[PDB]
Amino acid sequence: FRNNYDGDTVTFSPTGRLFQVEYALEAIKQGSVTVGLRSNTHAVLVALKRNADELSSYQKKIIKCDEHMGLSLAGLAPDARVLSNYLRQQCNYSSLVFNRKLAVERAGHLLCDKAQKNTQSYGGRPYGVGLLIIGYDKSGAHLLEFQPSGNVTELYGTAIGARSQGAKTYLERTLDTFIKIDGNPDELIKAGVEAISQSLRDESLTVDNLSIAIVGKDTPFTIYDGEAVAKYI
Amino acid sequence: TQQPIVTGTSVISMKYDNGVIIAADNLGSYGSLLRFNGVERLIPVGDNTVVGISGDISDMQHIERLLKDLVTENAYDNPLADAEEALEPSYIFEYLATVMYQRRSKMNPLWNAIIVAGVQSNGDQFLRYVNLLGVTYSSPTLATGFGAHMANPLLRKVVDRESDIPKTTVQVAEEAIVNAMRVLYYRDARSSRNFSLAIIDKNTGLTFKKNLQVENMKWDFAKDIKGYGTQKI
Repeated sequence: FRNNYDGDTVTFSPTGRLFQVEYALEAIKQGSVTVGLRSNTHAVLVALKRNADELSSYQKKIIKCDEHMGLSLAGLAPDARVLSNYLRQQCNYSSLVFNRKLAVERAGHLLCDKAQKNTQSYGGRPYGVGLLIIGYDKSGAHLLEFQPSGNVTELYGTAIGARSQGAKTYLERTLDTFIKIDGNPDELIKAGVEAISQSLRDESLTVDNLSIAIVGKDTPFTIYDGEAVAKYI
Repeated sequence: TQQPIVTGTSVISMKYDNGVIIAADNLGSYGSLLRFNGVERLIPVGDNTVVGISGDISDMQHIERLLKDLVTENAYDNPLADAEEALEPSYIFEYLATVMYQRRSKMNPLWNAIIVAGVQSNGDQFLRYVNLLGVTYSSPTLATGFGAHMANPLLRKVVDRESDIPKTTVQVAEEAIVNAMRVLYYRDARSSRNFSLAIIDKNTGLTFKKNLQVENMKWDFAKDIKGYGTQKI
């Protein structure tokens, strides 16, 4: 079975599956955990940075795409660089040509289509990374989840990566609570750190290990790392 | 590089306390031949923007098609198309300005002078100009072609500087505009008596008046004038 239909992205299995896409999705699951959640005034990204050795650094997982948009990655880093770079350009085009900040919903559609092209053609490969996009546009705070399959969804909160399921159930529970953390960023972040720690097991989020990013009403997308996150551990 | 064939003359405009007014006659000249008379040179985009165009008519029609497409395209996958994500006058202008400059940069201009008038979502008035060279500028009053020489001097007597805007009413403004159109009909040999005028008010919305006519013209003193110097009868 499978082995005969997972050679490339241009082949359907007898049941209508695309194994190369599914294998790419597997790279995400193997990726470190990251969480996203938003209220009505802000959107926050909390990510667990993973390190190779105790002599290495903890690879960044948050990329700023524009003053009002940014994302967190889980999986192949290079593929995140590519996708975020495309996103940086789309945001840029919107401003330069229309003097308009790109709507998070549109950014999601653009990403979906860019990924879709690498799943119907020969020679290419699906992207092997998941992304969580947060942003504040003309319709408030937003959070999107991007999967290599090309599927992008808007949520109040979510998580991806290894053991992400923990944090996700927590948010699905804490929903009515954080969705109302309006006008108070520190609370939204704390609520995020709490959701993410619901996926810990190995260790505990340290200073050079935790990474947080926020954007909102009067807050340009900014990334906090190290000493800057100390007050949240 | 080209040369205009069928052309539209002046487009004049000004802003008042609650919005902006823009007018343009209905003539389509062919050199010194007043060839076409039912030409609308004011293009409404949505209900918060009107684009006034002068210069080559064939290019004007092209810009019209472009504007219709902008509306269609903005509606795609946009659940807030008629709300938070509808086309702003500033978006429509930046777009056209982009095109105008790219075309002059390829040495193939859209032979026009354009004035975009409208009211932003936050109520702010919008009045900016762009022409075949890609040049752009804003002023409490804007006019193209002949109107720049004869309409601006009259319109500026109403709003000489920014602080005159709040002190100017739709009645005063519309009156200034209508008078300017009469003056242009007197001295501009490429003007028509028939014209359209549109008002974009932050409260009353977009009012588009068609088939207006210059009225109350003074011609009687002509009977007294004879000869070109010494002739008496």
